[PDB]
Amino acid sequence: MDSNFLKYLSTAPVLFTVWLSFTASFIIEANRFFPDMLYFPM
Amino acid sequence: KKVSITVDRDPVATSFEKWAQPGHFSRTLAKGPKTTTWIWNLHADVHDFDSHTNSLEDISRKIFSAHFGQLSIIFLWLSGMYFHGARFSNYSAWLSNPTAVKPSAQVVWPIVGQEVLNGDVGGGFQGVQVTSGFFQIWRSSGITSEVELYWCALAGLIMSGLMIFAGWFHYHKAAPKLEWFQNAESMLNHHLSGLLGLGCLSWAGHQIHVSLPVNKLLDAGVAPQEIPLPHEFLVNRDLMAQLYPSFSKGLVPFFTLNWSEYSDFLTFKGGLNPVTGGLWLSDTAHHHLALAVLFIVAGHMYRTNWGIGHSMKEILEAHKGPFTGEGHKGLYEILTTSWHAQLAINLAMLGSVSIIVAHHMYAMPPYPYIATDYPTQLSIFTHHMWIGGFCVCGGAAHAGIFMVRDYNPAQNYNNLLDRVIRHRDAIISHLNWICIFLGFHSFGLYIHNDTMRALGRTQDMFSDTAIQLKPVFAQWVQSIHTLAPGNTTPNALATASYAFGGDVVAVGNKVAMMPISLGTADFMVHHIHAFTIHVTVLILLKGVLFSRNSRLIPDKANLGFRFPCDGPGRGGTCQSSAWDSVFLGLFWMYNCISVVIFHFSWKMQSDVWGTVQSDGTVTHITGGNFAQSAITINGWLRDFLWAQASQVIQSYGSALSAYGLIFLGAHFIWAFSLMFLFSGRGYWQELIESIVWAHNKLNVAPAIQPRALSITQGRAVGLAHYLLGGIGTTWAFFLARIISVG
Amino acid sequence: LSVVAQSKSDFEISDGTPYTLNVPLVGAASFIGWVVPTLLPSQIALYGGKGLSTAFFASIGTNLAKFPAPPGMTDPFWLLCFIWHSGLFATMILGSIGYNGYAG
Amino acid sequence: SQFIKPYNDDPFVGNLATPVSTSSFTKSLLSNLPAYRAGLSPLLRGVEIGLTHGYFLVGPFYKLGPLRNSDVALLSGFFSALGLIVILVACLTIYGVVSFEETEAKDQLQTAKGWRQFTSGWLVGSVGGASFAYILISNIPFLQTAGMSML
Amino acid sequence: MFLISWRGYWQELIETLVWAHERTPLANLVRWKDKPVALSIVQARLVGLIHFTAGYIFTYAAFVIASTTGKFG
Amino acid sequence: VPQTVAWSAKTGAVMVLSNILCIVAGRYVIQVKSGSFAGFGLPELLASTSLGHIVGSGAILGLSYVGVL
Amino acid sequence: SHSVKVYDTCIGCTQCVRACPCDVLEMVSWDGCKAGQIASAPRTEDCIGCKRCETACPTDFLSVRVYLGGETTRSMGLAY
Amino acid sequence: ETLNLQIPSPTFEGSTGGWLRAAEVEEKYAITWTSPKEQVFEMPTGGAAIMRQGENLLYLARKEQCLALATQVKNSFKITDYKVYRIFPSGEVQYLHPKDGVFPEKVNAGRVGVGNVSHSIGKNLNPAQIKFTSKSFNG
Ligand code: CLA
Ligand code: CLA
Ligand code: CLA
Ligand code: CLA
Ligand code: CLA
Ligand SMILES: CC1=CCCC(C)(C)[C@H]1/C=C/C(C)=C/C=C/C(C)=C/C=C/C=C(C)/C=C/C=C(C)/C=C/C1=C(C)CCCC1(C)C
Ligand SMILES: CC1=C(C/C=C(\C)CCC[C@H](C)CCC[C@H](C)CCCC(C)C)C(=O)c2ccccc2C1=O
Ligand SMILES: CC1=C(C/C=C(\C)CCC[C@H](C)CCC[C@H](C)CCCC(C)C)C(=O)c2ccccc2C1=O
Ligand code: SF4
Repeated sequence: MDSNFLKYLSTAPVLFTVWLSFTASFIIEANRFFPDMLYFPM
Repeated sequence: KKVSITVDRDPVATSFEKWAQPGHFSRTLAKGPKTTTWIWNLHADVHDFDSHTNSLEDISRKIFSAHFGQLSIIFLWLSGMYFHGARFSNYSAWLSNPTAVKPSAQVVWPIVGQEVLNGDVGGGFQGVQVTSGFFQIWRSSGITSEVELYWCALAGLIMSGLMIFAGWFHYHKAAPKLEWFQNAESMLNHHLSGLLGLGCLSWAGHQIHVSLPVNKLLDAGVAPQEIPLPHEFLVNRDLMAQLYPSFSKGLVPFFTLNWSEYSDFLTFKGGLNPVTGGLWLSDTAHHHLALAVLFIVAGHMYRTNWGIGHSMKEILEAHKGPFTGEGHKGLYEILTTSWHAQLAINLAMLGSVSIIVAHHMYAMPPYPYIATDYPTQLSIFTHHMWIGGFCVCGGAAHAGIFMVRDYNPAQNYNNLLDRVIRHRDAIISHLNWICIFLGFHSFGLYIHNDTMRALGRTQDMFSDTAIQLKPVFAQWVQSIHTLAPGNTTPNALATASYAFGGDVVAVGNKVAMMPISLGTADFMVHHIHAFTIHVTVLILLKGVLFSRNSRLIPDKANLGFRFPCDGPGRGGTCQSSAWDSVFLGLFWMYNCISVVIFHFSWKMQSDVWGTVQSDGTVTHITGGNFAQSAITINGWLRDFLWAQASQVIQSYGSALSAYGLIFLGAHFIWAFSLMFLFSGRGYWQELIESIVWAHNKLNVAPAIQPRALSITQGRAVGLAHYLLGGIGTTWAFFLARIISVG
Repeated sequence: LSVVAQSKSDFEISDGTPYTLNVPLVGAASFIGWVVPTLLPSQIALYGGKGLSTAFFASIGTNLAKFPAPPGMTDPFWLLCFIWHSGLFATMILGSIGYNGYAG
Repeated sequence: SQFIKPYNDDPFVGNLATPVSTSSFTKSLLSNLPAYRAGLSPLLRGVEIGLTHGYFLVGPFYKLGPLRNSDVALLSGFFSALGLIVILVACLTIYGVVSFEETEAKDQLQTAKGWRQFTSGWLVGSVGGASFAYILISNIPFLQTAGMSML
Repeated sequence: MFLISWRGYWQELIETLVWAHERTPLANLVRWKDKPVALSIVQARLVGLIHFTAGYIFTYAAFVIASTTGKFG
Repeated sequence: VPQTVAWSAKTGAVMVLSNILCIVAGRYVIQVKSGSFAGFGLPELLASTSLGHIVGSGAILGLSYVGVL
Repeated sequence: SHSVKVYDTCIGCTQCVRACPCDVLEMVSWDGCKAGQIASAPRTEDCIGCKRCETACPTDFLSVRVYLGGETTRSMGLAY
Repeated sequence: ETLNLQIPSPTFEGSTGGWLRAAEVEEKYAITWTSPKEQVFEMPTGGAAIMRQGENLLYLARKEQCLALATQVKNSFKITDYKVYRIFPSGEVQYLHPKDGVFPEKVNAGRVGVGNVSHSIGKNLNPAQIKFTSKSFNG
């Protein structure tokens, strides 16, 4: 892949959007498979 | 042949290199950030092409390709509306039963309990009720199935790809030269004749050959899948003749000028279709055909390459009299060399047209079954009033940018601009006086009524029962429009709109339209409107007229369009720029449009919308309380805001709980905006100093030194969050209220 | 009639510019040039078989007979009066422009 | 021909010579108003301005005041006009006290004695015009209504 | 109004009003002793704060007294 | 509905008249181009005949409206 | 009037004098700096308090300091 | 040296932005300059005027208006032959700018430094030491 396009994907708004979309996505998946976790189960 | 196509081939190379260099477009930003202000400075000036480049040719090329990019976004958006109608909607159920099924084209995923938003809209469907009126558009088009909606979504996707390709091609491969863009006569000839006239003509052909037969069959009561496909209307003329017998004669009556043969499908009925509560589609077909001829004729006015036509410069330069000096001389040169002057005009016109669209669509409801879908009627009025107000304020923003930047006095000696600037004190002092007079004599009537009603003196009020302010001119104009069918429009059968007077139109036991009577409350709120429009003009006009210089700052043009102040001297010159009058005038636009949409909402619920019952009497939504309660401020507070906020604040646990949450969220954002509006930058920079100290202590200070936002950006952030919160609160309140009760 | 067509008065449209308002000729010519086409009859309920000038003059006389009482909201007087004076003011404006400016 | 020129031949003063500002009709009206008319003492200027203002003041108070539907409507309207007159004369007097130094000149409005004369005349004429309006409305039933006695 | 809109706008309005008073006949006979200027930056902050605070106090006092009186509980 | 008529030679007459009228009148009024044999070309002919079908269509429809036909 | 001071950190760049809209500042001779000249404020009765001089100055904390004081017709920038 | 009052003014059509009653009762400012051409400029108070070839003269209400025009002419038309005067209602004319024949940004002998403080700005006195004392905070 082109190094200037990879340097564009390393810019702050792209990495910020990708990282928090990934973060949002595994919170969504964790609350899909394990919903309503009001407490640490113990 | 001085109108010719001229193109530079391969101007700009298609490279990813400048993507990796944020700020490449300006000399200041291209050397990289040293403070966080650079980041904000990067986004603020990016589409300001004439601040980066000196040449009008490169500016014009960037604008043309950015317009293709905008068209690509609009086509993708339309494609998604059609795809969501095809795939995630109850459109087919709505076609079978319109007056019972509620339109819904948005379905949510089940994640955190949010699937409560998939409410029971009807037709064996669960989803979010949609209020954009797409279903009524599609039924007017004659869609009748989800398959045709899939083909429309694909057509939108193909157009979106073609526009993004064309923007790339016309910037990087084939960019026109400046002399191509500076063809105002050619562009107007093609945009009147070609864009508007052919567009109207082609739509008229669709209405005559597709919309009119499908909708006649639908309103007769034929089931949607029992209706013939639209091309069998095109080929078999016999079935089309069975619906409208004039088609048995074909195009011989058109060419021989025996046009009254076509009166089956080219009517001038007026009024509404009783079955659907919408405009007669035979009227809309005749309307579009008439417009097409007028627009195509209009397109032959200007001179391009053969000697026939007008010179626009000669028309402008000939209109000058004894009051106005050199007249309109020099305006052609302005409007073909300044993009901002053109954007100022076109934004004022687009905003005005959007406000006209808002008025004309509730009063003469054009689509079948849109008049009795009250959430859609309220939604499309409120939406087009907000688009109109925003675009009107952007016309004054770019008039200010023209005056500061593109205006040159040498070419504007003693013409109309020079003369306006040379008596701007007389203009602003007379406008200021009008705004004071009209605020006293409009809002002071409300304050007089609150005081008298509170004091027990109801005979001393401005009301129908007491002292009467009667809107005699508007009542008289309503009389004229009710008398017009058969009198001053003799071939009309019904009035243009039943709002002026006449019958009550009922569809599915709900009122489509009925006369909107005017009383003392209507006089008062109309002068409230005149007052809020006048002062908004004063703030924007004062900003445009004093953008270059004042008695306060004699060299305001050297500071620019957007500067925060010129120091604390001369008593203090905070917010002296033209930008700061756009900033202050968007608040007054917000005030004006909020009272307009509140007036519309309360008046339609109180006096127009409702359910027809036995004996022909109509029970309105709020039972006719507008007349005696819109005359005090306490009436608006209690009987409009408090009474109708019941549905938004009781919405939790229902499908309208999303509106309940957005009501609070927008109330929050609005309050949060006042942190930015009431504060000053210097406090926040000194607070940031102590926070920087705590980062310095742990050796974690950033290399991009944090700054408080600029004075101008602090104002812009405050205004943006103010507009978002105020409009969002109204949006949530209006939508939860009218979905529950209408 | 602040100044007639003849060079007789000293009325200055402004501080130092004398300008002959041709109030007799413009008022007379605009009146006749608006009233004479407006004689065109029309079998419309507003006109009643007359022209706009003649139906208007008839509605002046009818309402003057009931002198204290004003014409009602639905009375044709107001619509006749509006259109008549609208086209009359427009013909005075255009006539003043044509006569004062082109002078021939 | 052009109708807008520099004010009094001066291109750099903050005014323009427009038809509303400086036509013959405007100059005739301005030159003949009592404030600007030649040959009038300040007291007579006060009398004519006062008679005019006092006469029209009676009407809004009488027709639209709190006691308008009572039979004392004209009495209350006159007395309300009188109250406004007394407050305005207090305003004129304090303006004269704080705006003009004491000099012998008395035939100009903008002198201390000339202002005191104008205030004396304005009070007398104002009460006189209000009294005249009271007499006319008291006796003529046309004025008591808006002309509504004819219908 | 005092907290969102600032001085430079109002000083330019007041200069158009000063011009209008000086040019209007029958009104230019009356003259100010003090030149009309816009409020100062600090003064406007204080005026907006006083209006804000007074509105806060009067609104809450009306609510807390009337709601308790009307309900009696 | 205003009454229009099927095509007859009178309709042809109105069209021809308006067309010739617009040729001659346009020939004088047009400001950029042997009374008709100097500088008369195809765009002038096509423009005068386009205004001729506009004036003629308006004249035919109006004379059909009022009863002259 | 406003009171304008020049402190001896002035490098003689003349930027304040060129930036002043009301001709308050001028350059006088002084051996303290490399440029051989320092700003001076002889005409502070004409100072409107704009502080454009302070914006123009490049020393770390400003060599020229304007102290807003009593207001006059001149310092209020009033053309009326 | 003194203002020759008879100098013709630039052609101008008038405006509402010019001077008011305070100019004829408090002070007025004048600016004169030499132009090589008959050319259009922008007035500080409004629209456009045309400067006459030779010597021009204006009257403005503020000194800053005279200096704003002076900077505009110097950058736009390369004219530095401008003299700014203050004129009082007694008729007395006060030459103002450039004050000693030399522009302020160029050094001149016989200029005495006013406002100069012998220490840096951080060496000033705290307010408490000079409270109820007439002594100045500048050391
Ligand atoms: C243009 C307007 C538009 C809008 C507002 C929506 C909105 C929606 N669509 Mg629809 N849709 C549209 C057009 C639109 N659509 C079109 C044109 C098509 C045809 C292809 C579809 C086809 C479609 C289907 C088939 C479905 C939806 C669905 C949805 C919903 C959820 C979407 C979601 O969360 O996926 C999120 C999906 C992701 C993959 C997340 C991506 C997030 C990334 C990180 C965004 C980043 C952008 C990027 C960084 C930009 C920079 C580029 C880069 C080089 C730096 C939502 C209501 C769903 C629905 O309605 O379910 C009931 C659904 O299943 N849409
Ligand atoms: C008949 C000729 C014609 C037509 C239809 C248009 C149409 C348009 N021009 Mg114009 N233009 C023309 C000639 C024409 N131009 C000429 C001769 C010049 C040179 C003087 C220009 C110079 C010009 C500039 C400089 C700009 C435009 C822009 C635009 C767009 C305006 C935004 C809008 O409403 O789009 C939305 C409406 C639509 C209807 C979208 C339609 C998309 C296609 C292109 C329409 C035509 C398709 C084709 C003819 C139809 C085939 C029909 C077939 C199926 C039977 C619009 C597509 C602006 C723009 O947005 O640029 C992209 C712009 O900045 N034009
Ligand atoms: C056809 C419309 C049109 C066009 C082409 C332009 C084009 C331009 N304008 Mg104009 N303008 C318009 C409409 C338009 N404007 C309208 C409607 C207004 C009234 C509000 C203005 C007001 C205006 C001002 C006051 C200014 C401009 C400026 C500019 C220029 C710079 C643009 C830029 O870099 O912004 C970059 C774009 C952004 C930073 C986008 C952020 C804007 C908002 C906050 C985001 C949108 C929020 C979103 C819709 C909702 C969020 C949802 C929420 C719930 C999360 C450019 C010439 C500026 C200039 O200096 O030009 C010389 C300038 O100061 N314009
Ligand atoms: C409730 C809040 C409020 C109120 C009353 C006002 C009032 C006013 N604004 Mg402000 N403004 C506001 C909020 C408000 N604004 C906000 C939030 C902004 C932020 C962006 C602005 C920004 C702004 C600008 C930028 C402009 C105004 C202008 C105006 C004036 C309009 C002219 C007018 O109506 O005069 C009539 C006065 C009123 C209607 C006020 C109410 C008076 C009523 C009738 C009662 C009077 C009682 C009486 C005097 C009592 C006497 C006795 C008592 C002393 C004891 C007026 C002074 C404009 C202006 O000055 O142009 C003329 C203008 O340009 N305002
Ligand atoms: C309503 C009546 C009317 C109309 C339409 C005209 C129109 C015209 N006159 Mg005439 N004129 C009139 C009354 C009128 N005049 C009267 C009453 C007098 C005597 C006092 C004159 C004396 C006069 C002289 C002495 C001369 C003219 C000339 C002209 C021509 C150009 C100058 C001008 O006035 O621009 C008007 C421009 C236009 C009408 C075309 C612009 C198109 C727009 C759409 C204007 C529409 C305005 C308005 C809405 C139309 C109202 C019509 C009706 C309903 C009242 C123009 C054809 C001059 C000329 O060219 O000689 C032949 C000339 O020398 N006129
Ligand atoms: C109409 C018109 C048409 C065209 C447009 C227009 C110009 C704008 C408009 C004009 C409108 C306007 C503004 C019209 C304005 C009209 C006005 C204000 C007329 C005022 C009249 C005052 C009178 C008669 C006072 C009389 C006092 C007397 C006799 C003294 C009596 C007393 C004295 C001292 C002596 C002792 C006895 C008593 C009784 C005590
Ligand atoms: C809070 C505040 C600040 C400080 C605000 C700052 C420094 C903003 C920093 C917030 C973070 C760093 C970014 C905000 C991102 C949010 C999550 C929302 C982003 C919105 C889009 C821009 C992405 C000012 O600088 C200021 C200046 C003038 C008047 C009022 C104020 C003011 O009120
Ligand atoms: C409206 C407004 C003005 C104009 C306001 C003015 C000129 C005040 C004039 C009000 C009248 C003239 C007097 C006010 C009288 C009050 C009712 C109280 C009088 C004094 C009592 C305390 C006794 C500013 O000057 C201003 C300046 C800086 C930031 C914001 C603003 C601002 O918002
Ligand atoms: S306050 Fe902020 S804006 Fe007003 S002057 Fe001082 S700095 Fe400029």
